[PDB]
Amino acid sequence: KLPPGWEKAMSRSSGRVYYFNHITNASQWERPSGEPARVRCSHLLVKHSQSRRPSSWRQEKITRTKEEALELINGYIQKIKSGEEDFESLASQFSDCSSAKARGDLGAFSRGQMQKPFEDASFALRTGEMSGPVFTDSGIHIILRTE
Ligand SMILES: CN1CCN(C)C1=O
Ligand SMILES: [Cl-]
Repeated sequence: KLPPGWEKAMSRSSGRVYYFNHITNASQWERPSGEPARVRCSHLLVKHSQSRRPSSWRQEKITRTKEEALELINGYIQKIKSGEEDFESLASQFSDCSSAKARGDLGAFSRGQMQKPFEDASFALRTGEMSGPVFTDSGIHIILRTE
């Protein structure tokens, strides 16, 4: 029927159908279009008090709750999708990962090297696509597949 992971849904506020992917947490109005050994990705990470290491270059002690970290992630997605901000600008300014200094770029990788939810989401994205909120033991991610 549809590419790996997609299903049909119905909007509560409008009644119009849309499409949702349960591996990447992406959602969109348009019908999805149409595996390699390696992919290249960038990300933006927001940590919280239950993160495996609750600290980062922005903050020596990270105290925000998990629910608060999800609201921040949701707001960044809104501004990227409306075009008010670029994915690379927000990651340089607000990502709790050391890769912030490289506009979020993590380089290329294979199956076996990253935390499993991040890996499954990275390899189900198409080239140029962005994920929704993805959860690991580091925190909450937005993923952009560049190659
Ligand atoms: C093991 N790593 C490095 C960065 N990332 C998202 C991981 O899961
Ligand atoms: Cl592709």
